Amino acid sequence: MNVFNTASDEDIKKGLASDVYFERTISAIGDKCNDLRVAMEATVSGPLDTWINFTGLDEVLKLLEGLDVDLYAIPEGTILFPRDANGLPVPFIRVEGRYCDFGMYETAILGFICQASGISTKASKVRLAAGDSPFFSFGIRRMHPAISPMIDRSAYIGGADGVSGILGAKLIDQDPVGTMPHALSIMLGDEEAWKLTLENTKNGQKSVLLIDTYMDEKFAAIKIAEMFDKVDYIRLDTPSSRRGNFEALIREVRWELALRGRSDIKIMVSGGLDENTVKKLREAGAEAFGVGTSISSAKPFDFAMDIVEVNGKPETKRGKMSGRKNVLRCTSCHRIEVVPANVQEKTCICGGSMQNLLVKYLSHGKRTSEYPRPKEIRSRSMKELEYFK
Amino acid sequence: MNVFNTASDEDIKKGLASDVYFERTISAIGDKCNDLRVAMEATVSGPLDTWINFTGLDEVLKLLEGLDVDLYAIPEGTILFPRDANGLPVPFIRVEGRYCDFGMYETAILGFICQASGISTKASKVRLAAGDSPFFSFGIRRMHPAISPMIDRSAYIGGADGVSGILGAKLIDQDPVGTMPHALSIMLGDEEAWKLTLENTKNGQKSVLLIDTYMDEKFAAIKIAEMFDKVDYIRLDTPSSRRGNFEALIREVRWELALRGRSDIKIMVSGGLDENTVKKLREAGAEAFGVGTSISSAKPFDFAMDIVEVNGKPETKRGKMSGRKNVLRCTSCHRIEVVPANVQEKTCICGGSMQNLLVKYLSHGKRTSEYPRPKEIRSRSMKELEYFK
Amino acid sequence: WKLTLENTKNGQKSVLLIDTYMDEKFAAIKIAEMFDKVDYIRLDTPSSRRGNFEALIREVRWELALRGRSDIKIMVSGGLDENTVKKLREAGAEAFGVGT
Amino acid sequence: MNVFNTASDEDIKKGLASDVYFERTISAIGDKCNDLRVAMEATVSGPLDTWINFTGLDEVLKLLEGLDVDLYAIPEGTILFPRDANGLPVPFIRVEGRYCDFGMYETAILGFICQASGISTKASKVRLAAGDSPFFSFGIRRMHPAISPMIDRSAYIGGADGVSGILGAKLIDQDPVGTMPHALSIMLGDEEAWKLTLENTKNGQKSVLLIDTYMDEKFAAIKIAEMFDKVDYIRLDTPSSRRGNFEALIREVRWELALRGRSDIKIMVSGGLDENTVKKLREAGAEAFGVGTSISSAKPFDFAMDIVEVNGKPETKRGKMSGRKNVLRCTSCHRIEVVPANVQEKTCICGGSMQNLLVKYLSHGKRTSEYPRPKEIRSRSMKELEYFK
Ligand SMILES: [Zn+2]
Ligand SMILES: [Zn+2]
Ligand SMILES: [Zn+2]
Ligand SMILES: [Zn+2]
Ligand SMILES: [Zn+2]
Ligand SMILES: [Zn+2]
Repeated sequence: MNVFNTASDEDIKKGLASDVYFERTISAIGDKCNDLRVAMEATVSGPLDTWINFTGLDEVLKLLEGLDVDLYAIPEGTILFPRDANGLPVPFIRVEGRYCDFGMYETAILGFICQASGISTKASKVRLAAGDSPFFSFGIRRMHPAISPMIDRSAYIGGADGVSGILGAKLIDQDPVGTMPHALSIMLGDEEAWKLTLENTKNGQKSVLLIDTYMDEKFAAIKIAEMFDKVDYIRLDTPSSRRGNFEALIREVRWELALRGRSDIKIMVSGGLDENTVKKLREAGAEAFGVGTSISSAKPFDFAMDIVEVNGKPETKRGKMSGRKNVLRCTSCHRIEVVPANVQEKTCICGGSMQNLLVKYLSHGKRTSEYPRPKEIRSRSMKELEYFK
Repeated sequence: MNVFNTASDEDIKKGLASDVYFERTISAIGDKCNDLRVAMEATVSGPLDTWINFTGLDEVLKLLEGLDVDLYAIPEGTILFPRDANGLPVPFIRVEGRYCDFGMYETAILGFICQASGISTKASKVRLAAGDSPFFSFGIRRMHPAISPMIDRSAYIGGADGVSGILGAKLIDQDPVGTMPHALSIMLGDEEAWKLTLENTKNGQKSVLLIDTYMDEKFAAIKIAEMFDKVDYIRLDTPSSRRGNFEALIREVRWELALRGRSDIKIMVSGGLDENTVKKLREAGAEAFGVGTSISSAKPFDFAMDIVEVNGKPETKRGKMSGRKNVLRCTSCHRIEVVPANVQEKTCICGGSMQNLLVKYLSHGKRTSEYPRPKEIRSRSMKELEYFK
Repeated sequence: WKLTLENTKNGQKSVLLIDTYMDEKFAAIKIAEMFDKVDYIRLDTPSSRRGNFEALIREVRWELALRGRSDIKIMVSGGLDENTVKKLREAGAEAFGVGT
Repeated sequence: MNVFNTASDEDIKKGLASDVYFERTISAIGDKCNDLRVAMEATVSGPLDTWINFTGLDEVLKLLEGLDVDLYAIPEGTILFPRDANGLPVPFIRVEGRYCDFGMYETAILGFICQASGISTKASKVRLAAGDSPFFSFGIRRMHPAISPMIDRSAYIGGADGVSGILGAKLIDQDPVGTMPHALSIMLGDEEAWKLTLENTKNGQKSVLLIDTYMDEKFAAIKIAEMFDKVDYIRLDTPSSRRGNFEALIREVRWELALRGRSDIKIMVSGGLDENTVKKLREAGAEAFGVGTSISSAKPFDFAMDIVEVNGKPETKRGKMSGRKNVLRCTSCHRIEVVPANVQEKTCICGGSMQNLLVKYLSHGKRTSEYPRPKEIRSRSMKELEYFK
């Protein structure tokens, strides 16, 4: 094993990152393993009072590729409610094959979609609040570094314009984002910190000065206004105990800057931000946002996975619906209706037609298509998020 | 890089799992790097209305070992409030050395203690509720598999008697825990599933039959009572929609079993359990608990890290307290009072004496002691948790 | 501040208003290492700057004691209540200005 | 000084009714006084969740007249929100001159507009609730008699049709209003009290009989109906402990009167009335209201006054906006936008144009116009109140 308390890719692929009951159960089944073919579907037990931005499927395919199983799933970036128009639980993925062949991967499969999805969904909420103002994922520091890249990836797919993590940036194929830290002003002083920042930032990227280290934001803004000229943004990461009314403070700063003819200096805010916070601060004048904890710590959706068919016959347990299923969605209004797997489409009068969403990504362990890059996926989410305001 | 969206140990050690601003800032500082020695302390900005079971330090030492820095920290498993008796923020770790030498590790350092601590703290809350009844960590499936081991480790340290993850079990040096899955009853039927379970479980471990797959828990209990004899536990993972009043259902089942002289069959419950849920169900008769999501998804504590001294002089930013500090605790009542680093201890009249808690774990990159194994750490937490009811 | 100190002699205590321009914390440090005959520091901190007045006061008090100037007492004013007074005093405030 | 605990006009004009820090501070400044010219603006720190009916300016002019200062203000009776369309604090008055010349009057200046404004604003709320039914200011008895006239003046300006105070009436140039007191019925009995009341009231004024002294309002109404004929109103000042459901009691009384063909007798109510109470009771049939305590004790708006410019240069403190300013309002929709003092007006597309509201009332201590009488001011408020329902 490795140094830190993590499971390597090798380990998760070997089925070591799972609840032991699986291998012990498969072991007990013995030769019956050769006669037990199943179909399992993942549904959200979790929060049912919100829509979801599905994410984490890419990880699932990396794990099941090579095994003799068929896999169906809703594409990443698809946004929808966990229950259909008639309150039926929506299946996001279906796996078919010999139970003993992939049963041990249930733990990891759920793990890949539960946490990631909560993150991308929360980022989409923030996306709606930020409107045409950009926001960036800044929270990987609140979670274990090992999952640093997946967090920034889902945050990006969910709507984030940029990301701060190096590996996350590499993974989404974008340049990392970053502004000067408080540490710089503490070590060299504001004036030198700002000078150094401006000198180490040339066109192709915007200038950003952190101003809350020592002074009152208002006077820091006036000082910067009459000291430099090539400053695109002023960033306020104002301490909680100093944040009596962040909105009024921002209006005050904006007025003082415009008074000296420097309304060209835009305002960026960060620190304990929410979809709620973002909306208010932007209505107050903030034009850029740094969002961390609320997104990186987003509660995971509670996905469950269970057998829905055995050797071709529909079969489940109490609290679950049997049979393999398809997920139909109206091409015009996005209404959804889950149906038995033998119903490919349904005619409607509303607008357009109802087509299957649960699509096959793996056939006998082989990919059925080239997987989309992160940019393409978030591009899809942004279109999808349109249907939700 | 690796297959999944994770950062390898190699990567986190190279400073790749971090916000880019650090390396870009260190790069900008240049030769000044040789003249900037600092001391940074991690304090909880986070939830201040609860105590905390500190955890994740082991990971921090693995990363800084080998670098020329001194490290002080509160031992893992120590339980205390984020603010002292006088409302002062408590520092959990202090790092000393050339800023440019470890500045990039801030992201990972916070990551190691934020999420882990939330998990161990939540497990301790559950520990208090479970009393003398055992509970096990079953939630790694709700989070990304890569951090599967650290979750079970912190859950164990926080009070969990057992863990389900293979790697988590290996890491704490305990046998994984596991009961038959619903899948087994769906594939082979209850009778065969139970028979197989009993046959594949011999003394050294207790027998546990999952009974909610097909029947009403009450009649499943009666049937099992008059069908087998060597059954130690009956487990109810009763579906949410079937859980009208779990407490009354459990009393009903317990009565029916005692009526047939089988009160020897103990009851275990699992599924959407909390410290609150555990308490109620145990008061109703449950003697074993499976706890997952509430613990594995525990919100991370919001730790922040900032320079508190530069080249020997106290220096911080707005919202932080300058100077290196010690954390004194009364040996008898556990009252805490943070003080300047030059105050090793203080005399008191209450009970005993006040001694420093923030102890040195690294001296010039070398360990100052042999690190405790997980069992020893949770053994410490259990004693510590005594001071909180 | 200089004018205030010069126009205040024993029989009355010295009080410096510190929230006009700086962050209360750094105003406190500056005053600590600039004057000596200062009995009180007064914070009439603006509403929009008052995120957590209690924590701000503890922070200021710590920084002053760190430089051996815990002799400087703290006075607060602005939107105070019986409720506010109690909390702030438990946080270290030793004098209060109560109006509205 | 005088007998009662009050400051005479002489005293307030001498700067004796103020916080001593002003004179002691001005004294300390010495000759610097000759080189310190400033501009101070009064803004509402106070309630920001309600509009305001500005009042008390007349008092301010009486005090500053004769001093070498310029004064700008929003006219009395203007109704608007304390923050503009963009959340900027609105200045209601601006004073220009040598600081030491008027600095001591800050206490009195705020005093004149804080309490008066709360009173006129509350009266306007009542005005909206009373609709086309008249209401009168009856509460000077709840406040110190010395400020008896200003209270009735602001209540009138805010919407009151009449006032009970002698000096208040004289000041607004209206006849005081008054009905027989309970004392009269207690001393002479209801019958004699009513007879005396009717005999001492001739056309030019309406007859009003107080009926709740001894009987149940319902039977008092029947008795009066069949005893007198020239009775215009019946007044119910019903005791709190007897007021189970004032609305139903009023309907009951109104029915009984109409049954005997005396629906000509109108109903007036008084006692613990609010904008809320007035509305309900009028919907129940009350056509006249006596309103005291809720208006006379109206909480004062929290106005603050601070330097916004020094020797021609914009300059303020944290939490305030620097520079002299104008208050522009759309002539058609009343939208408001505060701007720098060098922006007299702004073009808009909505409706009409945006013109300055903050007008000069004093130039070098001389009035720039003849001040409006109370009737003219409330006439303005009533038009202004139209924009608020
Ligand atoms: Zn359709
Ligand atoms: Zn449709
Ligand atoms: Zn002690
Ligand atoms: Zn003690
Ligand atoms: Zn207009
Ligand atoms: Zn308009």
